Order: sequence, then structure tokens, then C-alpha cells
Amino acid sequence: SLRDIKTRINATKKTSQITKAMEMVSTSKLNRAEQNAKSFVPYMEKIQEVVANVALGAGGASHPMLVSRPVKKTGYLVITSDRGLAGAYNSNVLRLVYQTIQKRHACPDEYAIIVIGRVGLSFFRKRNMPVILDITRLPDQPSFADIKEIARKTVGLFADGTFDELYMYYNHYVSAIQQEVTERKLLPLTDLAENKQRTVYEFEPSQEECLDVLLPQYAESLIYGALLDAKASEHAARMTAMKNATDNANELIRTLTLSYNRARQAAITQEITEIVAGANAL
Amino acid sequence: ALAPEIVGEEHYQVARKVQQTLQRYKELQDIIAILGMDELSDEDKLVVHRARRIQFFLSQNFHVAEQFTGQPGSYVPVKETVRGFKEILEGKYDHLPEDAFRLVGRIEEVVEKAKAMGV
Amino acid sequence: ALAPEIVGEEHYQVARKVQQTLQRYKELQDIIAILGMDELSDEDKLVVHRARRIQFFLSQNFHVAEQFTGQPGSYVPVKETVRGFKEILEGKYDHLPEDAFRLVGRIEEVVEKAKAMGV
Amino acid sequence: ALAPEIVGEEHYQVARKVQQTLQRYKELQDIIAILGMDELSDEDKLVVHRARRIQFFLSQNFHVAEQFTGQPGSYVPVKETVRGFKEILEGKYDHLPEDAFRLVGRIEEVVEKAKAMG
Amino acid sequence: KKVAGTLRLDLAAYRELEAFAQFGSDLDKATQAKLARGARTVEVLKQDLHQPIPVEKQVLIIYALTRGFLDDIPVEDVRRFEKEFYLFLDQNGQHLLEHIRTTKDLPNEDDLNKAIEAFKKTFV
Amino acid sequence: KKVAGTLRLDLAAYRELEAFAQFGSDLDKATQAKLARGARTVEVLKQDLHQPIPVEKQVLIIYALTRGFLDDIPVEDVRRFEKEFYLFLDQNGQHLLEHIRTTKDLPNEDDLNKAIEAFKKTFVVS
Repeated sequence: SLRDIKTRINATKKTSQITKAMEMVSTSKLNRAEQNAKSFVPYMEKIQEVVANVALGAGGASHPMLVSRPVKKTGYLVITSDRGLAGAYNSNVLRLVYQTIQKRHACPDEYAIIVIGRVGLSFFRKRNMPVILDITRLPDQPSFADIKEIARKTVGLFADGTFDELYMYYNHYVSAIQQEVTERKLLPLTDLAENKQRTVYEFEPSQEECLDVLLPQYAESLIYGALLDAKASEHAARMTAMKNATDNANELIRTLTLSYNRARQAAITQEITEIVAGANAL
Repeated sequence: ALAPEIVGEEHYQVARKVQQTLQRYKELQDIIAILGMDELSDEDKLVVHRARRIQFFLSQNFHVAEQFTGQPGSYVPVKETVRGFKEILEGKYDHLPEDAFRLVGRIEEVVEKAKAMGV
Repeated sequence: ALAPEIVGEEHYQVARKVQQTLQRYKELQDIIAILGMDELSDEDKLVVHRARRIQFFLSQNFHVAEQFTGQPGSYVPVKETVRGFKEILEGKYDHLPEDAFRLVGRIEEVVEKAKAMGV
Repeated sequence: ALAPEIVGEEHYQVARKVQQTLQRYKELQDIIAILGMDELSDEDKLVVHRARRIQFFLSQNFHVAEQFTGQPGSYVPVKETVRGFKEILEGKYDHLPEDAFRLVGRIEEVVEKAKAMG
Repeated sequence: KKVAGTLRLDLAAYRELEAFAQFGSDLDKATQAKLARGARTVEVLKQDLHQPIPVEKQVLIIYALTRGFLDDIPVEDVRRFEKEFYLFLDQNGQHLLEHIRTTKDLPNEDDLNKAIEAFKKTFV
Repeated sequence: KKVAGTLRLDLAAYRELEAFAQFGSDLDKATQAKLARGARTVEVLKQDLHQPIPVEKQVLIIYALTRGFLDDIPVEDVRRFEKEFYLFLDQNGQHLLEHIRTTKDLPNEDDLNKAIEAFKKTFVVS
């Protein structure tokens, strides 16, 4: 129908202009985070190496965070998008976390879930899993202080023995089209960084007390590192989907446009032939 | 006759403002049909909110619809129609559920019809 | 002849149920054509997986196709045809990949064609 | 007629590169509409530099525009434009102000027009 | 001629840019500024039924929109303001108008800038 | 018939596959391999104006590509190899060319494998 196809050609054009809008705004936020991720890498290297060097050099394993223990029960931290329209950034991480418990788990009680992102909480509310902590509505530019208090809650749950082993599941930014579902073990610190270059350190702070400061500061540092990779990889995901979405829409506009032209030519010939057939009769 | 002099300034203001709301809802329905309603801004959400109510409140219970719809029927004087449509546009009655605006006469009735539903 | 009396109840529940899955796929054709399958949720995802299985399992290898493609042909008796659709509809073969469901005769043939790939 | 058996191979190659150079510049235009020049890679910045000169060197000072503007105007033989665009495409002349290429004739005119600025 | 050249270009940029970016507010300040002129321009082009405007007054309001004195003013009350700048011009600015009709030409920029800047002080 | 009843499988599948993979987030090793073989065929099917290739030379170049030896050569070098192979057959490999014309049939696979490895030693890259 000529009226129906004209409306369709009009409808697609408007939505092509919106998908192009979203490509440009996501492109612009990517640069800031890509720059933010650079800027915090110098901070991340400074803190993580000095605290590792004092934790692993000139001393034994005498911290609950350093020492391995047999696992009575465990937890998972999974970080996901609040807003939708991102392509598979949310799914491929949920697929790995769900399979990892379902393939290896024999009790609901065995595992607990910490979640960042509305789509993660939604997936857990559908199907069925419990959630111990479920933070949401974070800004598009994440700050350290947002997860300062939320991390404080998580390290309290670990440090008091509620979970004996804890894993992070998040996306890692590698390339402009390729991004990698990654699994990390937040605690215990069964392994540690080693600069191999150390200097005399003050022996006045109690070693356990001195650690009491540096272990949580390392833990917060690791979690914040995952947020800079997670937000950089999201914006990128939205950008890729929007490019392909716009390219599919513009292709559909040329295919639809030809059907309209074919029809307009067709009707014109019909009306003329009915007119001339009656004129020939009379 | 929709000219300010032949109907008054208060009438004309409300009439053209309704016509902006319903033209904005028409273009926005294409975006909703393909991309989805949650994707859009607070001003775009508030347009769709009000346009649904305005469009259903244009429906009315007639006396010749006694045979077709059971309910008896209503006559709305012009002064009342302007008051009510102004309230919808200013948002006073937005708390009520949308299903109460169908086949009714005056805005007073819409408040009661909602009470039966339980709101 | 697709009448519960002529073809029997079993061949009947199965035929209509196949049509119901496929008709939903046409409605979802014009959404998945732009955004892909991120927009789809829940039942939409499961319905598209089973529709892909069904649409390739309606394709066959013919003895008269031997003059075009080197494969041998297959004849599928009706009791096998009706039985095969059920297991696809239940979801008993969800794990196997879509490229193993093309140009095959009776259902077993899909299992050996999948095993050749190992996917 | 843009084919190597009609024009000859050197003319065909110089034309193909010019179109490649410009089409890549147009991709960077929508990125430059959102963002700054130094946010690109140095490979894309080289494409912008050369393309912007080519577009301006494509322009030309016409004779029938003489009445409207004092500038006299020029005619370029096909061998001279093919030679000149080959020099821009090796970058022999890249150490020159951009507007030196505006409304000019042979490539040697750019040299002198540059001196005019200083 | 001198006053209107910028307007045709300004309107074209709003057509392309707004048709995507009305929704995205938290963005590059250049795009945000460009989208303001488009909107104000659409109001300055709006007009009432059966009320024609003489040419000298048209060139003055367009010199303002093009020169951008109107940025400070919200988009909404441009309609009422456009009629009112007209009051100030009649009572005070007789010299600028006398010249335009007689010379078909624009007066000295410093004097125009002085008159329009002074009215921008008066407006609330 | 023996050589290329299968070229369509590489071409039909490759043309469609490159559409999904460009937009595609990931490729399995099986998909990545299919792509490489397909890539050479398109370049092997590129020709030039007014230059026909005799049929005995066609079946020999298609055998290499359909035998996995041609995969070693890089995309841009495939074209030179095809010219360089046709010349190598004229100067050196006359026995293979006599058999196909006379008996309309593939020559010794072992001689052809031996022969194709012998050409590949002489060929150089970039």
C-alpha cells in the first residue's frame, strides 16, 4: 500500500537520525573514560606495588586477607549496565557467571551475589538468586567515593568470614571492536605483585595493624580498576551497536524507497489505462 | 470559528495547546514502536502521559449509545469542558488511572469512576 | 485435511503448534531487522531459537537433486515426521547448532551431522 | 573514460589516490564535527592536511570572472595538472601556508604566491 | 542584504543539528550555543494574523538576532519582547529609523550597539 | 568436475560469512579458517580484460587453492603467484600440461603435489 510504505519510509528516517545521535554522544563519553582510565593507571601502579612489596617482603603470612583457608561458602561480584540498548555487554558477562555456578554448584546456600547495574539485578530477580548488596543509579562518570562506602560494606562481609572466597566478573577493554569477558579473584590475596626493589620501611606500626590499612586500600583499588574498565567498555559497546544499527536503517531506507517508486509508477499506469479503456468504448 | 475574537482568549489558548500535545504524540509513536518507551526523556514521557488522557477524555457517553453501551448518557456545557481540559494540561488529575477517561461526560464523573476501581 | 478427524489428534496438536511458533517469528522479523536480538527479552529469545530449528528442519535431500548436489536423497515416513517435530518443540535438542539441521531426512541424521562438526 | 587504456596509467593512479584521500577525509569530518583535531591519530591528521590542500588546489582562477575580480585567471594543460598533483601526493610542497593553494593555476604559482605572503 | 546573510546559514545548521541532538543536553558547548540561536530564530520569525511590520523594524530585530544580543533573553518571551523593543525604538530611537528609510542603508555600528545595549539594560 | 565441484562451497559460504563477521563480536577457529580459504578464491577469481586462461591452466591453479598449498601465499601476492605459476608451467612443467589436454583428466596427484611444492620453493614473498 502506497500510504503505508510512505509512512514506513518516513518512520525509518527519523529513527536513523536518533541512532546517529547516540553514536556521537557515546563516542564523546568514551574519550573521557579512556582518558580517566589512563590517569588512574599511574595511581594504581604506585599504591598496588608499594603495598604488595611490604605485604610480601620481609614477613610471613599472618593476615586473614593474605592467608588461604578452606571454603565453607563463597560470593560473586558482577558489574553490568544500568541503561539498555548496549549490545551483549550485559549478556556475555551474565552467561559466564550463571554457567560458572550452574556447572559447578550443588547448593543455593553455597553462593551469594553482589551486583552493580539495573540489568544484572533484573536478571537475578527474574530466574531466581539472592542478592546481598545491589547498588544502582551510578553516574556516567564514576568517582572513587561512590564505591568507597559500598566497598567498605563488601570488605566487612569478607573480613568477618561471611564469604571465604570472592570473585569479580566484568568486561575488559582490549580493542575498538573486541572486548573480553574476564573473571578475577578479589580475595584472599593468594598471589601478589612484586617490584623486586624495596627500601627500609618503618618498623614502628604493628605489622598486623599496618596491614589493616593497606589490605583494604588494595581491595578498594582493585574494585575501582574494574569500574574504569567496565565503563570504558560499555560506552564502546553502545558505540558499536549504534553504528551497525544506523547502517541497517539506511540500507532499509534505500530498499523501501525503491518499492515506493515502483508502486508510484504502477498506479499512474493503471489510472491511465482505465480512463483510456472507457474513452475507447465511448 | 476557532479565532480568538469569536470564542475568547481563554478558549483559544487551551484549544491550540491541546493540538500541540496530540501532534507531538503522533511523531513520538514511531520512536516508541521500534526503540521502546523507556529510552526517552522526562519531557517526552510527560507528553505521552498527558496525550493518552486527553485522547480518551475526548470520548463521550451519548443517549443513542444507550442502546449500544448500556450506560444512560451526558450533556457537558462549554464552560465545564474548558475547565476540565485545562486541568488535564496542568497535571492536577494525572494521579488517576487512564482507564477512567473512556465514554464519560464531565471531569467530576471521572473522579468517582476511579473510586470504584479502588484508586 | 488438517482436520482433527482426518489426520488424527496427534498430527493435529503438532501441526497447529508449529504454525503458532512460526507466525510469531514474522512479527519479530521487522524488529530484529534493525536492532538485532538485544532488544528481545525472555520468551522472545526462546521463540527465535526454536523457530530457527523448525525452519531448517523442514528442508530435505531429494533423489532428483542428485543431478545438482552430490548428496543421496531421503524418504521420511509420516510417523517419523510427526514424531520429529515434537522433540524440537519440547526443547530436547536445544544444544545442537543450526547448520546441522539443514538437508537431512529423519531426525537421527541431525545428531550424526552435528557429531561430524563437534560444535 | 577514467580508465588506464584511455587516459594512460600515471593519470589513472594519480586520480584514484586523490579520491581515496578525500573519502577518508570525509569520515574524519563527522569525527571533527564532534571533537578536536589533535584527538585523531597522526595518520588521520596527515589525511586532513593533504586533503584540505587538494580541495583548494582543485579550485582555479577563471578568466570570465575577471570582470568581477581584478585577478587575471589561468588555463592548465592536462600534463601540468597530472605532474602537479603527483608532487602534492609525494608531499614535496607540504611546507606551505594553506591558503597558498586558493584560486591558483600551475603548482609553481603556489611557490611564488607563498613568497608574496612572506 | 547585509543583515540577513547570516540568518539563512543559522537556520540550516539548526535543521540538521536539532533533528538529532535536542535530547542530549550534557554535551560540547559549541553545539549547545548553536542550538540556542535556532530556537530563538524560530520565535523571531513567528508573527500574528492581519498585522504587517514595516521594513525598518524588521532589519533592526534581525540585526539583534544575527548579532546575538538576544542570547540573555529566554526563548519563550521573545514574542512579547519583539513587540516591546519596538516601543523603546519609537520613543527614543528616531535618529536610527529616520536614516534607514532615507538611505536604504545601515547606520554606524557604534551608535546601533549603544542603542541596543542600552535597551538591554532597561529590559527585565 | 573433480577439482571444482567444491569451489562453490568456498564461495557461496564465504560471501555470506563476511557479512556477519564484520558486525560480529567473535569468530570461532573453524569460522576463522573458512575465511582465509574464501579470501584467496575471490582473488583467485579476479581476472583482467581481454586475457583468457587456457583450461589446463585453470584446473592447475584451482587444484592448488583447493589443496591448501596456496594458503601460504599472502593476499596481495596471490595475483603475482598466479602469473608466476602459469610462466613456471610453460618453462618447466610441460608433462602435467600434456596429460590434461590429451586425456582430459587430472594428472598424477603425487607428481602434482611434488611439482606444486617445487614451485613454492622458487617463489618469494613481498
